Amino acid sequence: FVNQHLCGSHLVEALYLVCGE
Amino acid sequence: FVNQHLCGSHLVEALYLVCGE
Amino acid sequence: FVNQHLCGSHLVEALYLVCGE
Amino acid sequence: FVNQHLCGSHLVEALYLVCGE
Amino acid sequence: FVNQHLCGSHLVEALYLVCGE
Amino acid sequence: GIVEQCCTSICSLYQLENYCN
Amino acid sequence: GIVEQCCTSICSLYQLENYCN
Amino acid sequence: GIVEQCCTSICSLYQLENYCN
Amino acid sequence: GIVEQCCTSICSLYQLENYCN
Amino acid sequence: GIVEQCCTSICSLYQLENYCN
Repeated sequence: FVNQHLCGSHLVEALYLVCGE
Repeated sequence: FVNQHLCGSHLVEALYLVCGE
Repeated sequence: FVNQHLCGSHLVEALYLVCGE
Repeated sequence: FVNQHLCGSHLVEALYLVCGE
Repeated sequence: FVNQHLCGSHLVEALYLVCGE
Repeated sequence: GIVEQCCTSICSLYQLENYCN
Repeated sequence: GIVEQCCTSICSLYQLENYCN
Repeated sequence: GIVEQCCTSICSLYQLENYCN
Repeated sequence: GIVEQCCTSICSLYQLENYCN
Repeated sequence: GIVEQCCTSICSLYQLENYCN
């Protein structure tokens, strides 16, 4: 689940999701 | 499941989905 | 769970969530 | 649980939460 | 539990909370 | 799942979801 | 599944879905 | 899950969620 | 969970939550 | 939990919460 809404300059988003840890 | 709506300049989206981890 | 709303210059947020510790 | 509302210059907040100590 | 409200110059607050001592 | 929406933007996002099963 | 919609855009997206069975 | 919303911004966010199961 | 909201700001936040289970 | 609110400020805060269980 990742909701990203961008309306600008240089939007850097990093999502890492993992189960089993 | 990936929903991408772009109306701009240089839209770089990377989706990696995997089960079995 | 991370809610980020940015409307400025140089927004650096780092979230690390993990269970099993 | 961390609530951060910033409207200024150079906001450096470091949160470290952990249970099991 | 830490409540910090700042509206000035150079606000340095250090909180360390731990139980099990 | 992830969802990216960019209007007047240059977007650089990487979202990776790894699930148990 | 993935769904890309670009109006006035240059879009660069990579979406890879690997499923158990 | 994480949710990023940037209007007039340059955003640099890294959100990583690692779950037990 | 963490929640960051920045208006006219340069924000530098690091929030790490490690939970038992 | 911690909560930081900065208006016209330069804020430098470090809040670490370590709990038994």
